[PDB]
Amino acid sequence: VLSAADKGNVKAAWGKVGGHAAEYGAEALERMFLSFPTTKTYFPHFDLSHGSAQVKGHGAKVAAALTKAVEHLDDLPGALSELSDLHAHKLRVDPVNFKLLSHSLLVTLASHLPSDFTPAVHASLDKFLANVSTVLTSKYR
Amino acid sequence: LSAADKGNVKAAWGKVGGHAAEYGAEALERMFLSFPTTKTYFPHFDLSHGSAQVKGHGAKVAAALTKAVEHLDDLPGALSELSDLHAHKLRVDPVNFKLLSHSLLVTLASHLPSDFTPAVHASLDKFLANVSTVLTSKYR
Amino acid sequence: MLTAEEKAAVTAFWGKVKVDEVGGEALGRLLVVYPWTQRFFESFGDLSTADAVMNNPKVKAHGKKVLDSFSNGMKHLDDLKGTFAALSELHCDKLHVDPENFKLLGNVLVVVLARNFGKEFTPVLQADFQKVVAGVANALAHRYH
Amino acid sequence: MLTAEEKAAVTAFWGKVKVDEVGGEALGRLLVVYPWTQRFFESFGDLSTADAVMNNPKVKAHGKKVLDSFSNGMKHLDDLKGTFAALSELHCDKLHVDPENFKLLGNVLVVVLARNFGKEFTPVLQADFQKVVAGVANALAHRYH
Ligand SMILES: *[C@H]1CC(=O)N(CCCCC(=O)NCCOCCOCCO[C@H]2O[C@H](CO)[C@@H](O[C@H]3O[C@H](CO)[C@H](O)[C@@H](O)[C@@H]3O)[C@H](O)[C@@H]2O)C1=O
Ligand code: HEM
Ligand code: HEM
Ligand code: HEM
Ligand code: HEM
Ligand SMILES: [O]
Ligand SMILES: [O]
Ligand SMILES: [O]
Ligand SMILES: [O]
Repeated sequence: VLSAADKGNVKAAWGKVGGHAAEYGAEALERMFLSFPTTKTYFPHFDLSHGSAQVKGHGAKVAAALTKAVEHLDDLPGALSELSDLHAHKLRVDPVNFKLLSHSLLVTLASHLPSDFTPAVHASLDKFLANVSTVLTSKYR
Repeated sequence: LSAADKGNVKAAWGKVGGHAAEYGAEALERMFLSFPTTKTYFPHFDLSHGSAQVKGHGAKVAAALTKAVEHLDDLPGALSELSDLHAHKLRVDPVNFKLLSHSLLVTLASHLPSDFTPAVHASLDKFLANVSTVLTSKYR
Repeated sequence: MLTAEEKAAVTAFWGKVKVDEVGGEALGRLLVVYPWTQRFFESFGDLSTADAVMNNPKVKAHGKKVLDSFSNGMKHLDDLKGTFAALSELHCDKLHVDPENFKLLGNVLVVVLARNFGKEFTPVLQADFQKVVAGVANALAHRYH
Repeated sequence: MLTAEEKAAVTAFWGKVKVDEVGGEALGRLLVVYPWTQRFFESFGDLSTADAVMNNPKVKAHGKKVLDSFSNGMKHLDDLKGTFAALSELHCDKLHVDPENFKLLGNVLVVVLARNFGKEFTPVLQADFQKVVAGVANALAHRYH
């Protein structure tokens, strides 16, 4: 559960990400597949060769989903109900992968925003993603 | 937490009833015996076999849990004062919470075997996890 | 690992355990309580409701096998690394089972023991089995360690 | 752990790393992002806010001591278990630190390294480091598993 301070930090951080959401979304997965090879097994149908057009088209989806979550921080379950339908009941994704993606995402945001990625924000986004992760792993319908 | 989860946890804790005090005392003794590193959070306590302290303390936990079961929709609000302690003051490692979660689920299994169905097992685990997350969060 | 006194009583209690009945319940409850583990058993048929899971013939038939590997490892408590060496290599290269999930099953097995034995599964008798299921847990993750 | 090609770029990059600046930042964030870690440093002073944790002098001075032992492990890459047997024993037998927390610090290090180097720290170069931290963490958790 987030503080008002946690929610301010998150909202500000994504206000600095801006249009580069798709760029970091795509970079996050690129990093995930390379850093942790096991996460490729959920994507046997994907093109995973360095600089894939599919990964870049898909990375934009993830970042478009996280940007909705920011708009509705007081209702993460209601906003992300359809994504729990997929990641939890359908794909049945192991929650440990969610830690790996969030880590790969947090690294991405750190490299591009070293001026805005302060320890105070670091904690807040870590909590934020672990709350999105909890929603997508839980069967609540 | 689903609608069946909320119902299961209520029904389970209702079957617990007035026994909760003893179960809170067992859930403790079972933790301090199984995972001896947790005994470091209670240095001032007398952790002997069947303590007056431990038994009296287990009563506080179960009572506060009962409050959590009655406040399933707003756990952050109800457990706001417990978070102040466990998160801000005590600075407890989250793995200990999972260890109490597992210890308590043993106590409820042995004592209530007819009621501890796989459906209810999954619900109580999902409830304690969500309570643990509240208590290890600094939302002030 | 266990000592002499811890070992002798852990063996005594295990004798009273019914291999067939405990295995199916544990694997079932693993799939019910932790439902992300169901992806690994897609071939097993139907997994929609908890009742379909707890009565699935393939699930129950396989739970018996895992408990037989557990009974075997109980006889070789002096060396669990070598006993679970084979299955360890299986869960990595062929299955990609995360080492964290072994902790959950070890814990489920313990809860399953406690339900079926109530008070007879004493708090001390539990703690000794917590060393076993954790001792096994490390042996299946020795490729990741 | 690493291959011969994966040893070269991991070491060449490591020489560019400032062991004081990064050390005091990685440990700083460990106590902010993961607040329950503050419990191990009660003697260290004021760790109330994100400002205090980052500007604590004992924090920063102890921060380098970690990265120096990390820098020590960069040379003895094959025998990490042997190099960290002294520090693996100390952290559990005395300091009772949970082996899961080790994984977090190797994680925080990468994030700080990416923050300090930006594009110079590439997806491929990160991948090699993710194994390094996952080897050092596992070497420090050796007394458990
Ligand atoms: C686990 C961790 C560890 O350190 N070890 C020791 C051995 C090191 C592991 C290693 O060598 N890894 C390199 C990458 O893996 C290649 C493995 O060797 C190739 C042979 O095994 C592969 O064959 C099968 C069958 O052809 C492949 O499976 C296919 O189908 C499944 C269907 O679910 C998968 O989705 C796909 O990966 C694949 O299309 C699979 O690639 C096997 O690895 C450890 O053992
Ligand atoms: C931060 C948490 C995550 C978010 C916000 C997220 C978001 C999304 C989105 C928006 C889609 C597109 C669905 C569609 O329209 O097809 C998707 C698909 C998918 N995701 Fe995730 N995801 C997350 C975590 C994960 C993780 C960790 C994995 C495992 C590596 C995963 C596995 C998949 C798979 C297998 C698909 C289906 C691919 C397809 O479209 O064919 N997700 N996710
Ligand atoms: C979700 C499960 C938990 C609940 C419901 C809970 C609740 C409580 C309650 C009601 C008290 C008594 C407060 C008072 O002094 O009036 C307490 C105290 C305390 N708890 Fe917890 N707690 C939980 C988890 C944990 C865990 C896992 C630990 C670690 C072993 C822990 C460590 C402590 C400590 C050190 C005290 C202070 C004891 C004293 O000074 O009297 N808590 N908790
Ligand atoms: C306590 C730790 C565990 C032990 C001792 C164990 C043991 C076994 C055994 C004895 C087999 C049968 C070997 C064979 O004949 O191929 C097996 C297979 C298998 N295990 Fe595990 N297991 C454990 C945990 C897990 C976990 C946590 C998962 C993931 C949810 C898992 C997934 C599988 C799968 C998918 C198979 C092959 C299924 C098949 O082909 O029928 N195991 N394991
Ligand atoms: C990447 C994994 C880690 C490494 C490489 C590491 C390394 C070190 C080093 C080099 C020291 C100094 C010991 C000496 O001077 O002889 C130390 C001390 C210590 N570590 Fe760790 N550590 C790690 C993880 C952790 C974590 C996550 C914690 C929990 C916050 C922890 C708890 C402690 C404590 C309480 C001390 C003693 C502080 C003092 O009195 O100076 N360790 N560690
Ligand atoms: O994803
Ligand atoms: O407690
Ligand atoms: O299994
Ligand atoms: O540390």
